[PDB]
Amino acid sequence: HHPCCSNPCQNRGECMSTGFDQYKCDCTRTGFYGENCTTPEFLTRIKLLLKPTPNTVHYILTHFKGVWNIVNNIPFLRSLIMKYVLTSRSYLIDSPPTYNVHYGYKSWEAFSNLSYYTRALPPVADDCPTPMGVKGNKELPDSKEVLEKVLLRREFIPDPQGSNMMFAFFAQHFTHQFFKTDHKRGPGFTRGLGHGVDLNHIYGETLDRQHKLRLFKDGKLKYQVIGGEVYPPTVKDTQVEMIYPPHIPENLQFAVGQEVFGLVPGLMMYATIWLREHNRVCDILKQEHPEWGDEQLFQTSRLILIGETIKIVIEDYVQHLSGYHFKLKFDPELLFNQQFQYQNRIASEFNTLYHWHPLLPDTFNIEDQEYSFKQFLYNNSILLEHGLTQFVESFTRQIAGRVAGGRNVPIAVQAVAKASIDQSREMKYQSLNEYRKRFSLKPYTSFEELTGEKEMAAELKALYSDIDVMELYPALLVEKPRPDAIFGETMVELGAPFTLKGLMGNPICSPQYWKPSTFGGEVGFKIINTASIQSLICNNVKGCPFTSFNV
Amino acid sequence: HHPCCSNPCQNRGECMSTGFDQYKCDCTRTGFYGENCTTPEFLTRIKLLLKPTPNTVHYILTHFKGVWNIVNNIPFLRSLIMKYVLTSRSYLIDSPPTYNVHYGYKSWEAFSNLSYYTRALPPVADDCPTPMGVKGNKELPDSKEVLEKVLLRREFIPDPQGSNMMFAFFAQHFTHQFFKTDHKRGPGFTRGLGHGVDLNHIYGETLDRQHKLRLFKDGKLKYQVIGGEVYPPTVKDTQVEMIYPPHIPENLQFAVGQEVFGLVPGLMMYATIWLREHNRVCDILKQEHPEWGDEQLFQTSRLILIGETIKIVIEDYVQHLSGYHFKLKFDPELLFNQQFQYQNRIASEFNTLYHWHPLLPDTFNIEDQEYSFKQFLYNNSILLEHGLTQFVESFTRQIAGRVAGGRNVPIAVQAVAKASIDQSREMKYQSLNEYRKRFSLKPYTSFEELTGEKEMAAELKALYSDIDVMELYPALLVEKPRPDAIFGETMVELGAPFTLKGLMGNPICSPQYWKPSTFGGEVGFKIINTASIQSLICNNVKGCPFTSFNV
Ligand code: COH
Ligand code: COH
Ligand SMILES: */O=C(/[C])[N][C]1[C](O[C]2[C]([C][O])O[C](*)[C]([N]C([C])=O)[C]2[O])O[C]([C][O])[C](O[C]2O[C]([C][O])[C]([O])[C]([O])[C]2[O])[C]1[O]
Ligand SMILES: *[C@@H]1O[C@H](CO)[C@@H](O[C@@H]2O[C@H](CO)[C@@H](O)[C@H](O)[C@H]2NC(C)=O)[C@H](O)[C@H]1NC(C)=O
Ligand SMILES: *[C@@H]1O[C@H](CO)[C@@H](O[C@@H]2O[C@H](CO)[C@@H](O)[C@H](O)[C@H]2NC(C)=O)[C@H](O)[C@H]1NC(C)=O
Ligand SMILES: CCCCCCCCO[C@@H]1O[C@H](CO)[C@@H](O)[C@H](O)[C@H]1O
Ligand SMILES: *[C@@H]1O[C@H](CO)[C@@H](O)[C@H](O)[C@H]1NC(C)=O
Ligand SMILES: *[C@@H]1O[C@H](CO)[C@@H](O)[C@H](O)[C@H]1NC(C)=O
Ligand SMILES: *[C@@H]1O[C@H](CO)[C@@H](O)[C@H](O)[C@H]1NC(C)=O
Ligand SMILES: C[C@H](COCCO)OCO
Ligand SMILES: C[C@H](COCCO)OCO
Repeated sequence: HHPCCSNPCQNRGECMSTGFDQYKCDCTRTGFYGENCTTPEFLTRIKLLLKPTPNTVHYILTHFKGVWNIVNNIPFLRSLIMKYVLTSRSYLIDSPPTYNVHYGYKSWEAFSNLSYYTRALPPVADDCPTPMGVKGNKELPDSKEVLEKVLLRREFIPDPQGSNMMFAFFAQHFTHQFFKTDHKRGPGFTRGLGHGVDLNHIYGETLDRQHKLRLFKDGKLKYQVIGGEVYPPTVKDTQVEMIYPPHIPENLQFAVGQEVFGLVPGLMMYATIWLREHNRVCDILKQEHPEWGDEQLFQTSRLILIGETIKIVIEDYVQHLSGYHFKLKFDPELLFNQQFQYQNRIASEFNTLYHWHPLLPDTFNIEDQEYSFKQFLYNNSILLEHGLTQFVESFTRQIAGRVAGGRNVPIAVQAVAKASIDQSREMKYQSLNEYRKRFSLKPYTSFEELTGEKEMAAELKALYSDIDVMELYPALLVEKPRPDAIFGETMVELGAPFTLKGLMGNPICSPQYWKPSTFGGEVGFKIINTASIQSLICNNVKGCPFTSFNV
Repeated sequence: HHPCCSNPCQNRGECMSTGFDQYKCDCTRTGFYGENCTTPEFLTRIKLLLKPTPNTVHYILTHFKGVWNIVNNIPFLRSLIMKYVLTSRSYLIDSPPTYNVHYGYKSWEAFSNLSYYTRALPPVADDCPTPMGVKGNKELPDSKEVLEKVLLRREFIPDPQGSNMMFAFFAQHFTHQFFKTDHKRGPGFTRGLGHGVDLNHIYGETLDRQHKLRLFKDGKLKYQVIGGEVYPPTVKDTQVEMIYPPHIPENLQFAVGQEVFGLVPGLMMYATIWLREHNRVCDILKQEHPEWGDEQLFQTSRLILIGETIKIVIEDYVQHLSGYHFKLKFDPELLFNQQFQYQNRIASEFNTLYHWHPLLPDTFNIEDQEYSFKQFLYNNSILLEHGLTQFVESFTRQIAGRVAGGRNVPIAVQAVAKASIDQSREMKYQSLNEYRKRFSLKPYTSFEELTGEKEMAAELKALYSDIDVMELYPALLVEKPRPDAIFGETMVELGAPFTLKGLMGNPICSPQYWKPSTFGGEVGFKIINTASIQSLICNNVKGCPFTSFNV
């Protein structure tokens, strides 16, 4: 078998076979040397001694509220700290990207072919004696058994951070522009060839689809008016393909950028909000530029919405998730004197870690109704019936489920959770502890350490035998959460670098794009730099209801 | 008409219309302010004071040969200066890219759509009152008159820098992997979606084509043996489509990565040399790695050949063109502590400036034969008749034509030269002086200043009337050359940033790729770092004839 099966190279050293039974570690620029890249250089020694752990930094960022209140109001300091946040997270991501599901070594194919998700760790080689390389049993435990024993919800566990359904559906809507797995090809393939925040879930992945969605007057997107309210146009009207069961009535077959967004009225809520926002920004730009044509209105509005999206994701969405007292800032200028690559390739593991199934409630509570999954799925009539204002008011008040801490996956989506496990295995993912090392975390030394409790840990112990072959995805959902938090350490330490890299990597953050003229002048630039989840709702939903990502 | 038609914003300020008759300039980070971005900040004043002209720096780099001999032998010093060369040129190229033929403003469409060449300057708006904006006559002069008066060769003018046919065919072969105009869409579109040095002209642009060219044993490319010599395989054998006239026999339809390389036996010469090189590197890698399969052998060989190509282009090809006594260095590590974007998008103007028609001789002289263009075109029998060794010996000794200085386009390709002019106009290129300003050069203030002589200048004056509406492409070919040089200032000052960006922007130059393990270990890595045009020929051409890019 492949001599690198055991993953012998540490500290980001790269493993290469040098014969049938021999390997060589390439320790270049790792800060370590020796056979397995485990002997630290002197400066590396010092650095390691001084480095606080991720849990320590998390403690600091979530305490001393008085101090952060001062820091937050000293722009120089706020900028200083945010600069540090951006730069330290980014170093963990290979950019230009490297591996993918078919290439455990760098290749022009893996670099150039955008149909692949990229990989933060190379796959376990096909001929390794065990699924995780050399450790563990010949087969991993039955995925249904892992699912039933430690993932399925017994009783709803609410998020102690107060995340609500506005949050849950924003997470789903936002991330499905770049997690678009191409199941015709396989789980390691994506249909999202822009690999980031291009808002294809609003505008369409292809030019053909975009043009069917556009009005070609005033830069705007097509729409329909039902009971005096603006909604996306129909499939019949646009000839845009959408996934809908055959029985859905014509006028409820809403057509939007992302073909799966008819699946859940919570997605169509945001689809409708962002469609209205696009047209609103068209109106503003036309006021500023009576001389502009439809094409420039459309394109400039799209760039503005991309900026608004990134703004909201950082200052509302990530802000909420982080639990930090420090106020995060979206400010491309902070990187202009830093080394940083304005590009991004979506990693398969980023997709996997974002399978936040436990967020989903047992029922969807709108106004005085409590809809089951069966009632809610593919049912845009609920959106029409209640209207956006009531959707916002209701989802803002409904709490979502805790993601870490175990046993909180709703049985309604059990097949999705099992598939997350099965697909990780098909894609030959390395173990939890290999991923922890890859992101500079200490490997767990026991199952009890992983979960922080005894019952689930004993079940995992009997299932997996060795903590070093525990899998990434189930581990994320059973991990001991941070104190009163929605996530554990692994989720945050992998998720944050992928996220900040996907946001800041966008060309609109680069110096030649980040200027008022890109956005039609100071008026457009201001729309981006003042964007918030509250103003998005206030501008586009009748009655300007209060909203936020916490109950 | 568009109020930015006059190109009012200077110093890279960005022009935006603000009503039908008004514009505003965005002076962000230009170092200037004021209505047209012409008022310098104080720092800017200081910089412009201590900034030597490109002609001054050229003088320094092409004199004091004894001093440069010292410098070239002090690795620290050589590195410092090469680092400066790389970084100063870099800043002139927008990366991530901005405009294209259809977008004179930034847009997601121009950013994301790889089928376009990008644009260093936006196109002149469709409704401008003159072709160059507002200056000049309502129509540009007849392109036939420009061609006949100042571009067509009377007597052959040899390159005083001594460039030979090995050089001219290397230029064509190398650049045609990323200048691949998609004529069914238009001159502003490319089929080269890799936008750089990906060696698609050897391996094919698509996976389907690559797989048809590959042997699938030992990592190798398919080949044929004729009279004991290795050549590319046939169209019949591979089912690879190639462009050939109907009268070419089956056995002479060589199939290579780039569909057009059957056009010219000098291109097939290099195609054969590089195919041999790939298979040679496969043999070396297999010796190092008896455990590797075909796929990894093939992929790793490709990365090595990409590295070899960049190495040769910098240290032999650009070295020769430059005329510098300073010894240029291919060393990705020079950029690792610098701000630099590892990506590239091919500019239309980079394609246009590379239409080095005047390089071509009146006849192609191999052994004791002198082939006409009609005899030479599409005639791979010439290659088989003389063999590669004789091709190399002959083309190494045949001098090429001077590109700048005027009246040196061979009549055989007059239609190609006229097309360069016409297609620049179709793509609505701004004027020579706009491009000069765009690349920090002083606008020419007369036709005489442009040409350095009186006769062609007075022709051009009669044709164009105003030096500020002189066109870029014909100006490159008539420009006053540097002393005894192949090119004038404009060609170099535009071509060098585009070139160094296209070379260093490659992912193999990034720190996660530039490691021996990427290239199968220290032996594979050393192939890149010791590559040269001479070694490429020595290893792959019977007899190891001497070669270089000068006669
Ligand atoms: C982030 C939060 C989130 C939420 C709230 C959510 C809510 C819901 C929901 C009802 C509200 C339903 C019925 C589903 C059901 C599904 N989800 Co999610 N999903 C979420 C994150 C994801 C991600 C990430 C993917 C994978 C994307 C890909 O590759 O297509 C996904 C994929 C799926 C798939 C495709 C299965 C596959 O193998 O790719 C189904 C089915 N789902 N999910
Ligand atoms: C750099 C030197 C160079 C040389 C030596 C050279 C040598 C020769 C040669 C005989 C040896 C012949 C018969 C031609 C003839 C042609 N050249 Co060149 N070409 C060169 C650089 C280019 C470039 C660059 C293009 C545009 C490429 C595109 O968009 O495909 C080009 C395009 C062409 C075209 C198509 C026109 C177009 O609009 O693309 C023809 C025909 N030609 N050339
Ligand atoms: O789509 C999949 C999973 N496989 C395709 C393959 O797809 C390529 C993927 C995976 O290799 O990588 C990225 C490539 N994208 C680009 C832009 O290069 C994809 O093309 O493409 C192969 C070749 O096109 C397909 O294999 C073909 O081979 C046979 C011909 O000998 C056919 O009979 C096959 O059915 C198929 O057409 C492969 O299916
Ligand atoms: C490099 O890593 C290998 C593991 O892949 C080390 O070999 C192991 O060493 C431990 C402790 O010394 C033993 O318990 C194992 O039995 C060894 N396994 C194998 C497969 O050899 C090796 O010692 C490391 N090299 C260095 C210099 O530390
Ligand atoms: C890149 O842009 C080109 C030019 O707009 C696109 O080509 C057009 O595609 C539409 C359908 O989407 C066709 O109807 C036109 O015939 C095409 N025009 C030309 C000039 O070729 C191309 O689709 C775009 N590429 C992507 C990936 O969107
Ligand atoms: C919705 C949960 C259905 C579980 C069906 C499979 C039961 C196997 O799971 C068992 O469930 C018990 C009850 O929570 C636990 O006490 C055990 O630790 C667990 O192993
Ligand atoms: C869809 O929602 C409506 C309420 O708008 C509800 O009455 C209906 O039963 C739902 N449909 C299904 C199939 O559950
Ligand atoms: C700016 O340039 C325009 C040319 O369009 C010129 O008319 C005007 O005087 C300039 N303004 C200043 C302040 O120099
Ligand atoms: C092709 O080249 C051969 C020499 O190899 C020459 O004899 C022949 O005439 C050429 N063909 C044409 C059409 O000129
Ligand atoms: C999962 C990740 C957590 O970030 C929180 C701290 O940055 O954010 C969402 O993408
Ligand atoms: C035209 C340009 C000149 O380069 C010389 C660098 O000093 O090179 C093209 O690759």
